[PDB]
Amino acid sequence: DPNFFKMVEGFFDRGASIVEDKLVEDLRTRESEEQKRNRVRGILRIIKPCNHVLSLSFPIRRDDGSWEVIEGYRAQHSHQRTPCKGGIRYSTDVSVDEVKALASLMTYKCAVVDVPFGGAKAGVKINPKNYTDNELEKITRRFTMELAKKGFIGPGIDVPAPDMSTGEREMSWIADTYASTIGHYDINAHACVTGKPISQGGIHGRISATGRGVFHGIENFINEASYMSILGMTPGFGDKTFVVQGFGNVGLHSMRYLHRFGAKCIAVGESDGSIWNPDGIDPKELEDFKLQHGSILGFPKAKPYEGSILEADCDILIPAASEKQLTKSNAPRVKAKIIAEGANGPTTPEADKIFLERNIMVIPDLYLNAGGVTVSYFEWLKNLNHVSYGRLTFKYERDSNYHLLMSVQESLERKFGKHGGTIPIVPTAEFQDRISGASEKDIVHSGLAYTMERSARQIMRTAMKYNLGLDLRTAAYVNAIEKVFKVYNEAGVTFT
Amino acid sequence: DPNFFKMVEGFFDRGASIVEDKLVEDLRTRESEEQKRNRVRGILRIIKPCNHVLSLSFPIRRDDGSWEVIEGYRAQHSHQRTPCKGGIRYSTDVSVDEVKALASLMTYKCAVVDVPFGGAKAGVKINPKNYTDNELEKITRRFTMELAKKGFIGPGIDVPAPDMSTGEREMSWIADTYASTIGHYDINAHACVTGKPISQGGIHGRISATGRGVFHGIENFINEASYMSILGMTPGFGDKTFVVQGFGNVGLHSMRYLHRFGAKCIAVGESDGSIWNPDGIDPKELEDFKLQHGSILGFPKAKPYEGSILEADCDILIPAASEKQLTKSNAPRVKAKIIAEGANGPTTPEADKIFLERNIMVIPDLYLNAGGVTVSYFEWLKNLNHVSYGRLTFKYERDSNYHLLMSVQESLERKFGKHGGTIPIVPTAEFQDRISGASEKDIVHSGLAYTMERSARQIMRTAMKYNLGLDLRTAAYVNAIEKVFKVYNEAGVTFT
Amino acid sequence: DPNFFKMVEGFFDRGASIVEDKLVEDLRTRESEEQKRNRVRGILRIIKPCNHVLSLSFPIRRDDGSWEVIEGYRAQHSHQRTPCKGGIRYSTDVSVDEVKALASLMTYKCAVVDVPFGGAKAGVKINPKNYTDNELEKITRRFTMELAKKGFIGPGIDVPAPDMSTGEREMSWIADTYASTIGHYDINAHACVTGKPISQGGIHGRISATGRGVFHGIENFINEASYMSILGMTPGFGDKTFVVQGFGNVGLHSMRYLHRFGAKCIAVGESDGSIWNPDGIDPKELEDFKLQHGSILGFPKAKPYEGSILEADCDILIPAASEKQLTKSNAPRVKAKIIAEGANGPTTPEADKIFLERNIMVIPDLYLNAGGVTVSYFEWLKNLNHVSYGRLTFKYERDSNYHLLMSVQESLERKFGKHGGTIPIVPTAEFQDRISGASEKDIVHSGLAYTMERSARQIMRTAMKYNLGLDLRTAAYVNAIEKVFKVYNEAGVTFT
Ligand SMILES: Nc1ncnc2c1ncn2[C@@H]1O[C@H](COP(=O)(O)OP(=O)(O)O)[C@@H](O)[C@H]1O
Ligand SMILES: Nc1ncnc2c1ncn2[C@@H]1O[C@H](COP(=O)(O)OP(=O)(O)O)[C@@H](O)[C@H]1O
Ligand SMILES: Nc1ncnc2c1ncn2[C@@H]1O[C@H](COP(=O)(O)OP(=O)(O)O)[C@@H](O)[C@H]1O
Repeated sequence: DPNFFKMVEGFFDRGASIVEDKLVEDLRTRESEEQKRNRVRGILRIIKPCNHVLSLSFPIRRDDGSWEVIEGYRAQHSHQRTPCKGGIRYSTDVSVDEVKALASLMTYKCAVVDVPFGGAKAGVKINPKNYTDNELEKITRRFTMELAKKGFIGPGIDVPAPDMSTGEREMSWIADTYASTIGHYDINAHACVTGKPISQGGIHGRISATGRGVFHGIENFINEASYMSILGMTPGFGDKTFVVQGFGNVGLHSMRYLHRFGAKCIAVGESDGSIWNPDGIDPKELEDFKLQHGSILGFPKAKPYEGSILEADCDILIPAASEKQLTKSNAPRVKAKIIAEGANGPTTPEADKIFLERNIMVIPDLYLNAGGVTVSYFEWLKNLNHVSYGRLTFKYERDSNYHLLMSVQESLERKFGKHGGTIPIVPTAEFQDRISGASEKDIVHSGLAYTMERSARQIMRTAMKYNLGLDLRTAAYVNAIEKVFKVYNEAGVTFT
Repeated sequence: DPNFFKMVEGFFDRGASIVEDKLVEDLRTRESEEQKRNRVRGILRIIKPCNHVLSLSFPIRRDDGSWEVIEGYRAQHSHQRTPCKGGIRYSTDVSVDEVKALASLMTYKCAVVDVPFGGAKAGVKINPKNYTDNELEKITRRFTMELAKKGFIGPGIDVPAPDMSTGEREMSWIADTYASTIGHYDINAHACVTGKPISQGGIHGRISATGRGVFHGIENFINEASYMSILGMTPGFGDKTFVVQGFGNVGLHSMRYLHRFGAKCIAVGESDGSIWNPDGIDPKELEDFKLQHGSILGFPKAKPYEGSILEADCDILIPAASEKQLTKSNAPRVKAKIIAEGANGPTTPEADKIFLERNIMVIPDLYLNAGGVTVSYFEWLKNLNHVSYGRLTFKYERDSNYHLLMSVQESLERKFGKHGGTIPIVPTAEFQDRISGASEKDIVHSGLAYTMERSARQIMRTAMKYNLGLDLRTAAYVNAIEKVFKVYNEAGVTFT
Repeated sequence: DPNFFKMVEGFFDRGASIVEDKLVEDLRTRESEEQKRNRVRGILRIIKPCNHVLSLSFPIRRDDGSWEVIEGYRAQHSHQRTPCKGGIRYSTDVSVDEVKALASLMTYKCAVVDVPFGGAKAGVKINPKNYTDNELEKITRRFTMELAKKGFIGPGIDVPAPDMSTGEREMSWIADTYASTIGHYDINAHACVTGKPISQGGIHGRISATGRGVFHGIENFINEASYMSILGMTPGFGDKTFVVQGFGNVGLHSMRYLHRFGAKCIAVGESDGSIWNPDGIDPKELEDFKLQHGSILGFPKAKPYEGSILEADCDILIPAASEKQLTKSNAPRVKAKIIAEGANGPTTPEADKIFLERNIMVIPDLYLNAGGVTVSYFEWLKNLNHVSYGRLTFKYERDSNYHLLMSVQESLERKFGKHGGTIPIVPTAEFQDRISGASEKDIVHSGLAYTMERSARQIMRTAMKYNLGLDLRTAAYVNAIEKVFKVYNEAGVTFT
């Protein structure tokens, strides 16, 4: 199994090529100049590599009193879009080649979901389990400082974020260190980082954001007849049955929402075992179980499978966990017709081939798990707007709505001598519940959905237009390289 | 035959251990807290490693019209002293690790000649021969820009400089780019980088700098009985005889000054051959002959020697060129008693150990080729002062001098009738030729000398203290670790 | 005894009036407009009170893990002159009114010595002796932050300093915290505060400063026939004798320097007891004595003398010490002809009247103890300059000197047929010692003594203009009001 970097690289060179051709001819051959426009495919040669990587070595005083000098790095892939966005990862297993990779992935991912950020990612060679809360904070702060002092943390230059090794606490600090130091005078200092506590300016609905993203990623394709007939789906007996590998945030939620709308979870499988039950498995039962005690292992109304649900017979297989989990090997032996990448790179470029041979719809990481990002965009904005979404409008709207009903009602009662005979002025229970409890989350969620939909379509289209099949991935990376390109091209280089 | 980095790192660790002890006891034992002060040695763990290193990719459109991304990096070793100082190198061999290493050397080298800058170094993976004057420029400039936007160029942050691969022409572009871009509003924009054209704000006497440095460097030890006895030197008959390896800038000047003061140059080898002549060689002659034609090859009044001049018989051997020229191999076969490192790292750690074992004094890169830097500091200051050293005082002092003389003359004529009898009022020829041709260069040269001398003693003292002998190099690394440490200590780290 | 506030306020109001008149008629009645110029004495109404005063309550987390708020202030008296200057006091008994008063003094004191800074002062209601080194640091840093966020610390705004209750360790932190936060980009961030360690950018000669000041103050006057006659001094038998309350910093150096030049110390006190001996006491010997063990008490070659030495028959009494030590009480009983205020407000107002009636020449704190301040202003520049005074000239000068001698020589020789018969070329032993050991302190000391002089002369003149006598104080306060007024006057207010 190749390393994340070789993979992305590949992916990019793949979609690069594909593009090239088209990218010149029916996209800009009305003003052709010595067809030395083919030569402008240098742009893509620029777009490939990370423009800036900062590596650091900064001390901290451990509680005990002894000094230690921590290493870390943050890589900014592309600044085609001014604020670079990307998380920070605290783990002994970080490498400047990894962060370069993952930064690479972000730049493209964003483009996919039309989030105006450049890819970037950081990593600190540290194991959080070996440091005290106190120590951690010391580290993150001093990381924020150097990061800022050289241009790799600013609300206009590079807005970091958490990764499954870091949390809101850290972000919060990052935000606060910045705001009370370098960014003392920036009226948007709290925009420097996203994924922060609501108290510290976070945005409601961050949690469920990646999860819901998955959901809408699958949904949008499931509901297309054209793809759901090259598979033989969108049923009328079994409806839909899925499987999730990885009961960590994303998974959970993905199970929660996928189940809240028909589908029936039939397997779940963490980094400690599995579960199985071709009758179904409730989200709010398994959740609670996972919470009350240790793992999901030994859960009633379910029988313990051995290994990794990846093969379990179902319609929708969702890999919401570790890297490379679907390889050349097991690739053929997967009974699912739909693979939803609820995690970065959970399928190899060997596995792709395969799933492609045997009509398998692989819904990209590069798209499916970009729900978090999409909301992180919003968080940013929120910060810039200095107001919770809706704070001014929810009441106005609510009124506008009762008027618009009340008008119906009046006008209809004018076609019958009465003054209260008809009653349109009543919203549908669900509507009343919506308006009653209108909150930021809602707007977000919506904004989320709308992005995911409009992006799916984009993907589709840019798949049909290059006649790729179920090669949703390369369709995507292509779609992205086009975008990123367009920007670079409509300007220049040092003659931008 | 190690590598520049293992070397320096070794040199540090060496001097770091030699100091630890006496860095606690006798330097701060009359305040002692739990003797957990020996745990403060973590200041040295902090020093060791470059704190920041930026690595970038950046395009340029060659003159044919094709695009090409270029790769480079700048590493700032320390920030103990605010404006990091260090050169830029343009060569296809540059490696992060090399830069990191050189940077490392600059911090220490600066401490050695009390120059307030922190070690830095840059390198662009390019081969200037393959680019046109117009492309090179393009390249520098964009380099500057990115280097600026991320805090690696700035009159108060990092101040680059040339290297054997780069020249005042580039430095002048760096400057202007900077001035006219990010530094448009800085009243000291031109201080962003030294080693630039007089026209652009250079400092008279930049050229001869490094060379003169090397000359004094030697001189100051060659005039100290003590050392010159260990060797059996400061002779009556032969006086002194020396050879230089590398007729580049530094090697040329060295030979020029060393000669002007007695010393006979017997051999001089370049990259393309050598020259020999136990009668002597004249600098001007062998200078004009290296200018009128190509190389120094086929020079009259001098037979051609085969190979290096490193083994020629002579008193003073001076390596003014490539890296690791003196290794464990040829070490034992050198006839010279004094090796003056007129370049960085031209002697391996193994070679040192030999040289010591056979009583050979090796005047450390760290110190000897620190002339350049020394004069760069001045340049910097020259720019801050916004005036050419002496512009205001020259004439005033000249006057003050004739008024001195004039008084002696009146006061000596009032011990003898007359009113013009005795004439002291006349300056010695020399004097008159130094007053009449006063210039910035003279102030820079003197300031240079003073710093070499003062340092020299410093070294000498720190060698005798730690009973070293002719290990002038580890004295000096010690002397530097001990300066860099003080600063750090006299503040702290996060609580600095 | 009144409070420092109501005293200064008084001293101002006294000079203020004494100026008003003359500060119209012979200093501007050429242009005269309506004679409503008398109404422009509102400038002094402005000059009297402190423009701004920041109070603040910050927290720190005491080693033991608790949480406590600290209170502190910083009052900027005037800004007539850009960078406010003034120290930081750490003590439970600091009151806004006190700093305010003290700030007020600085702004005139500076004027006196021609030091371009406005008067400021800060206090922190804290007793060091109750905090650990660590805790102190936390406190002095937070302070620096909050002080910088609101414009009360800044190299061009307000440059703090140390005060009896603080040291260079703290000033070093204050500097560092600024330079690493808010002032990250200021290429003069270490000019934010003075008094700091050499290793942190301090100036050489800061600890002999206030002492050498005192000296020069007294020396300047003692060598002025005029005064020295109204007294009856500048003797031929008993040359000069002196006493010095207080043996602290300033007293000690005072004694040292005055001694070194002929005077004979004939009594030294201290907050324990006193000494005595009409044959003379050596500075070195007492100094060491003080050091070796506890306090000056029980010093050989001298007999204890109950009380204070303020009465002890001398020639020159020096009050280096505590406040209000010479009151209406003892004031007539004082054998001394000249009182040199080594500290702030030693004498009362009452006492002044008396010493005036009985022809005493009190040299005002406002001037006498301004030597510290003066240097200080150099330390500031030092930072702002980025080079140790003399670093480029020492050698150049050395040389020029020798050339000077050498010409005198040669010239003289050419009035006698021999090439080495006359030997001027040899400095005086002193001269050679000054040339050999040149250093920054020399330039600093010089500069101090030229400020002292020039300002003594100014005070005199200003006292013979307003026919004041041996009222040196007011004469000073006046000299200062004048200065500070002229700045204001030659601009305006809102239309300044
Ligand atoms: N990461 C990206 N890289 C390049 N282009 C992008 C990226 N994200 C968004 N874009 C482009 O920005 C353009 C202008 O924004 P617009 O379409 O008006 O708003 P929205 O991006 O929210 O749909 C869009 O045409 C979109 O294709
Ligand atoms: N690179 C350095 N690291 C640590 N200390 C240094 C360094 N360079 C100079 N110093 C120290 O800075 C101190 C303060 O400067 P000073 O001695 O007044 O001027 P100069 O350094 O030109 O002699 C000196 O005592 C010197 O030892
Ligand atoms: N604090 C002050 N307030 C008002 N005037 C001042 C102050 N300090 C200095 N001055 C004035 O500034 C003027 C201009 O400076 P100058 O005399 O050339 O240099 P220097 O002040 O070092 O003697 C002087 O005439 C001096 O009287």
